[PDB]
Amino acid sequence: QVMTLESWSMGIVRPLMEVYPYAWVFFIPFIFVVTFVMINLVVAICVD
Amino acid sequence: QVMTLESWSMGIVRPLMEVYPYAWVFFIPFIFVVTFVMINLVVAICVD
Amino acid sequence: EIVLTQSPALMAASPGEKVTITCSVSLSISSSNLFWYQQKSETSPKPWIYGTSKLASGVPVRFSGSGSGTSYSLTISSMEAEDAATYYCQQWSSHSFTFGGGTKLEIKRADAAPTVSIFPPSSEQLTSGGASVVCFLNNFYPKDINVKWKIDGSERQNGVLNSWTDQDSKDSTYSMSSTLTLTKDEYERHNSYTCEATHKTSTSPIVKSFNRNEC
Amino acid sequence: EIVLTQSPALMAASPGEKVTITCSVSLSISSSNLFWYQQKSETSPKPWIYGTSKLASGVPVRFSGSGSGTSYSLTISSMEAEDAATYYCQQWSSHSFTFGGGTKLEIKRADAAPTVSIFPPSSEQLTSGGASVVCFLNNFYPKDINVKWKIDGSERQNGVLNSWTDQDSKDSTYSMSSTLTLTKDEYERHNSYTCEATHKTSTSPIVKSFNRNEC
Amino acid sequence: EVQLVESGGGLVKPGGSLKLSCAASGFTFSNYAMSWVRQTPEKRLEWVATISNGGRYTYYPDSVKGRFTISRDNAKNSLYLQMSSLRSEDTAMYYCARHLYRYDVGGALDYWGQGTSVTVSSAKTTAPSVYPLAPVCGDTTGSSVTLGCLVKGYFPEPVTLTWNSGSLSSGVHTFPAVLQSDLYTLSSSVTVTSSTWPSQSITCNVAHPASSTKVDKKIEPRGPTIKP
Amino acid sequence: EVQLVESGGGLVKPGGSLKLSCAASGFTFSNYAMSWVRQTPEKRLEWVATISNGGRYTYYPDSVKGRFTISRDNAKNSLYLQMSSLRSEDTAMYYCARHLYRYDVGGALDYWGQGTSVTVSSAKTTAPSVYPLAPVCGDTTGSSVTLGCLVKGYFPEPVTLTWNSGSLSSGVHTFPAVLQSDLYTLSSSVTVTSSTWPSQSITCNVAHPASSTKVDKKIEPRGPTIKP
Repeated sequence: QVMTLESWSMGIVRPLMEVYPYAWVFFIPFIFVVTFVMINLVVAICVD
Repeated sequence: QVMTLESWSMGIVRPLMEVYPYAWVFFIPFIFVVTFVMINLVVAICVD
Repeated sequence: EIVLTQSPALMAASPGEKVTITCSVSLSISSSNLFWYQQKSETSPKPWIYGTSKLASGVPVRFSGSGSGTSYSLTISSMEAEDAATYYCQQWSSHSFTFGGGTKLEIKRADAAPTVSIFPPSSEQLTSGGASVVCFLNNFYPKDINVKWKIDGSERQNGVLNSWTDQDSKDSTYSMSSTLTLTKDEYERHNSYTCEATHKTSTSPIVKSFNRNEC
Repeated sequence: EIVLTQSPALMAASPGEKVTITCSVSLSISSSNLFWYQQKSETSPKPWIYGTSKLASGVPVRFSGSGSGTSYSLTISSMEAEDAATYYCQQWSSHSFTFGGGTKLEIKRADAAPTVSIFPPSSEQLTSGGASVVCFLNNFYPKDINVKWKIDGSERQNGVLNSWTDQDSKDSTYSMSSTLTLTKDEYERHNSYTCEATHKTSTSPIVKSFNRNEC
Repeated sequence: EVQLVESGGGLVKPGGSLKLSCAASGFTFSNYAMSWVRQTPEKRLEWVATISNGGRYTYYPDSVKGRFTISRDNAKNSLYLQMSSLRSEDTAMYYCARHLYRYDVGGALDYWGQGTSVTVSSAKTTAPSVYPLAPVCGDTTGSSVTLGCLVKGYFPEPVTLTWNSGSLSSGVHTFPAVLQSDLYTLSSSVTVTSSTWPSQSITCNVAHPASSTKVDKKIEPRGPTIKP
Repeated sequence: EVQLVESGGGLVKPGGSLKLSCAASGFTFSNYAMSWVRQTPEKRLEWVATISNGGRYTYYPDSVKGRFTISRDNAKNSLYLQMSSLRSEDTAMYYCARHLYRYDVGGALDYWGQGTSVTVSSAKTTAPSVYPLAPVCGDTTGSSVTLGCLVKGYFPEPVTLTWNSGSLSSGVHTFPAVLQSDLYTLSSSVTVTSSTWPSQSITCNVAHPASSTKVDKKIEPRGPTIKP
């Protein structure tokens, strides 16, 4: 759910940040990592 | 609605998992089909 | 699991006195999960302090308590007369709730002698083959008092029913009832019945009794 | 704006009779915005039919009404005795609401003679320089009735206070009060005061009166 | 827990103002539109105002335009309506209504309130007078006996009439009042058994909160007017 | 409009079951977790169960594991708790509690209910006996006079004691009952002016709903025990 950028803020992370107030450090790098892979997975097909 | 990724988790699938426990098997490969064809469609225009 | 321990279990105070309670722990626990509760007379309790320093809504500014580590506290600066209730402290665990024991406070006022009135058994219990001599003691301070039963001088302690009262919000005194239950044949073998009140405010226990004059 | 018109304004029925009302329109209007409402005695009204055919919750299956175009209706198949109330029909416009006039139904039962009891003025109004002769008429069917006032045979129609009642759910009859208010000097210049009840159930109007016997 | 109650109202002189309210509880108030509907005492309904959810778009009939004022505050979860420079044909009943579909204006109306009476007139506030009633005589003195209570000369509407603090409620006929020459007149009757009266003492209880008048009168069983 | 009330409870023999409930109104019930907390009559609190919002993950203490049953239904907006094969140390008070933060389990608890008593014992359900009280005599017969009412021999808890259907409430001392040999005994006293009694007749009203016992007794002012 958090990969496809649907409701990761008002429904996943901001209720966690009422209890574990450093939770963003886990989810903000993740949104980087997989999305880098995703656009590279486009460009390969373009090369092919 | 489930194709263009908007509220497929908190509004469609997850209130189906309260009744049918194995509902994700129908909707998670669907995201892997249509989205694939979609970016392939984009690649077509680039080729041209 | 984790267990808590409190001190003191009982402690009293007056308006103008600054009080502080304790909630002792059995293992080192972070600050972000420890909560306070307050229970009045015959009320389901209410949340009081979230997260060991921050107050909740509907709380005046005279309430705080802090610290870290393995010892915590709650301090009332200018104590009112409505703070005579019972407290609780909570700690969350692996997957279990664990509250405390209970922390009761009392309001002090001036001393007084107990007001004593003894009642005879009614006529309908005499038809039932029984008897019940009740000796009321109402509106006295403090709670600690001792009574006796004298049947023609004989100190009887068998058949005594005692029950105290909650601390009143009107005057901060106490009340008590002592019951001497007899049978029909036992109530007619003797003449005098005497309940007394031994208290620290009078070194002579006053005598309120009844005879068998038209009885 | 658009205006509505109803027919009939008044109509009565019995249990076992099938009734149908009308809500006439002034211009051609689609079906998707037209609503019904029902108002009992001293109740704020309630929604009844959404979207000219579909029922709302809490509605038994004996209720329907349909059509299109410029004329609509509501038909009760097996009419109960609790359907004696007032209806309304609504239509939405450019930016205005427009309700109807009002559609009242009545429950019929058997005929009866009116029960008549006349009361004298009290003593305290006589001290105030006035007088008020009240002639009650309770529990009669139907609503239509006419009364008179006779003061030593003279038919007086000045100083008459009439007020009817809502249809009762207990017996479906009606009640009425007629008041003859006088002054202190006028109440002593004559002797007899007579209220009568003219009704279709008795061709002779019965006489319930009072004299100045100890008055 | 859907509820709608009201406040305000009373008596306003022609040339005054009045600022009502509407209390809303149970739903989510920031996702509907809300509207005031009035009920004339001559059995006819009429529309007053409406307002969308966000509070920026209002609508008004042309017959009262520029005179009424309607507003919303989201956090307070209640509705207002502000009046100024009233007239005489505003003597009617008011209500507070929620629309049916979400985010909408002008569809149907599913859940109303209960009502608040407002009367604008040129009379004066008075206090009632209570008179007990008792019959003159009776041939064969049958078991059916009737007593009455008269409330005449008060202003304004309403007044409350009970019997022994609301003990008895069967066999009673409460009558609608009639306004004659700026004074309201109300009458009531009750029919009991002739073995109950005068063996049981009853008292007509009248509560007039508009003038704070609490007069209680009991029935004297036909004292004759004689004096030696 | 946040409210939490309860139902169920009463008397269960050792070897029986009991199925409670919890009514929840005002918030959105499908976005919190909910938990039952018990209160012993010896002034000590204890935890019973909890359950997350979706209804799939439960937690239990080890001291009562495998015996209690807790569940949720979202549309009904109420909470259950099912018991079986009870013991004797379950004679206490129960409550129904909502957690603080959304979607969470096991934080704090902000809004409780009010309570429902459950007692498991091996006694028998009886009916109370009411005895009025009156003093013997008095030197100089001063203005302070006291009367009492005795309720002895009933089961189980609770019982209701009022005075003239709850007319007077000042100068009264309601006492907590004491259980002796499977019979509860309750006592009460009231102090009035010696000009009020016996000029005003009072009656001890006792309501025992566990045995449907409604006994009303008035005070006789010290009838002497003589017979010619």
